[PDB]
Amino acid sequence: QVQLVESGGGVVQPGRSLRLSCAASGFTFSSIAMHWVRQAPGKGLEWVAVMSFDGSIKYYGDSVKGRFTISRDNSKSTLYLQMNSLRAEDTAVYYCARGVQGYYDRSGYYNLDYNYGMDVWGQGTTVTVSS
Amino acid sequence: QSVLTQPPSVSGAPGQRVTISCTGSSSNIGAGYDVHWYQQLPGTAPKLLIYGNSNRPSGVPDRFSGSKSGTSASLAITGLQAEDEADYYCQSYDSSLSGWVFGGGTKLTVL
Amino acid sequence: CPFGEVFNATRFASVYAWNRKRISNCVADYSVLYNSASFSTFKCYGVSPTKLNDLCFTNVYADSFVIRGDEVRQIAPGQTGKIADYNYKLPDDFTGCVIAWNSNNLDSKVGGNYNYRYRLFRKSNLKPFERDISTEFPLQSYGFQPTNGVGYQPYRVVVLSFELL
Ligand SMILES: *[C@@H]1O[C@H](CO)[C@@H](O)[C@H](O)[C@H]1NC(C)=O
Repeated sequence: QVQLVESGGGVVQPGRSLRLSCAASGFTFSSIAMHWVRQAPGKGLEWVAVMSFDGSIKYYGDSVKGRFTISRDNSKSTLYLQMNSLRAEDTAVYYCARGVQGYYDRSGYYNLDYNYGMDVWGQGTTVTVSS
Repeated sequence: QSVLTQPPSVSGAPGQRVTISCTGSSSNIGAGYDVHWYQQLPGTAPKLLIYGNSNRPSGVPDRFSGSKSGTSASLAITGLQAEDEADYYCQSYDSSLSGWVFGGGTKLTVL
Repeated sequence: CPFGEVFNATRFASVYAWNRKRISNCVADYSVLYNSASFSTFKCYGVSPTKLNDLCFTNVYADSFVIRGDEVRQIAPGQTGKIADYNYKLPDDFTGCVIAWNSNNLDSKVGGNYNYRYRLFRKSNLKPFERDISTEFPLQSYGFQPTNGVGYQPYRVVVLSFELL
């Protein structure tokens, strides 16, 4: 029954904004981290944004460092990627990917798991930006 | 463009053993993080194929195996069928940029 | 008191029939096991060490076995494979501490002894914490030559598990 539902993509004037969503049902959403990854059409995949188990630890990729912001909603079990000031390269198709349930720690310091991939992938949304 | 440099297009005759090489840096693979492997059919979203450099989830056959020694990893298809024409991406985690890096993606098709 | 033995035992049973050991009404040290550099993975999932001294845990479990090297990435929660699917599967809301250390000079003979076993063929994949010692040929050995890869070398991994009254 596990599946990710995505919605929020379409055509966007470059400079006014858009906010992506990613639903999740069939597992526990408030235990597993979540990743955002994208693909310009034809080229290779790329990593965009992560949010931790609760929302305390965030990391970002080099090309979305600053114009992209991730935030998840555990009340209705939904992940959101907020993007503003789109560019000519960011025309891409966007996947939210289930991370790992690892919230491992030795000597107290809770930290994300950096050895596991991205297990189950949704069909994702596409965005199209052009002046 | 990417961080991991894998060959852009490899292919072979059916019934053979094709290895999709994927070499990396001294900051991500040589650090110790594990190269995973993905399978992207044309027009679909990629699914996990091999994690932890050698494991395999339930659903993939025992044909796709892996390896990692030093700063190099490689998938290995054995006895490929016609239903494997997808794209294959090697994913690791970088410690310098603190981010998960991908590969260029290798176009595999039957012959 | 309780688990000075299970981390320094001389013979770990295989993953196809692991040996859970419960401990009750003893003192809980929980400090000789951490701050030791000989452990490779020290993933703890529910509760954290250095705050693990609330002795309300009754019947603390300790499952111990031996898996090959890069299959200790199957003893996380979730993580389907052929070790968390047919041999030994952790629950999804797991609050424990999976500990794995290397075995250079202990399990790998120069001949590469075939004493260890892991199950390959099984219908109806396991529920959490399910042993199946049955043999009707589903098992297969490893082979542990000391010039194997670092990923093909046995990791004597032991899992702690807690519960309450
Ligand atoms: C178990 O082995 C470790 C390995 O260094 C050692 O430090 C510890 O004292 C041993 N436990 C005993 C002897 O009870």
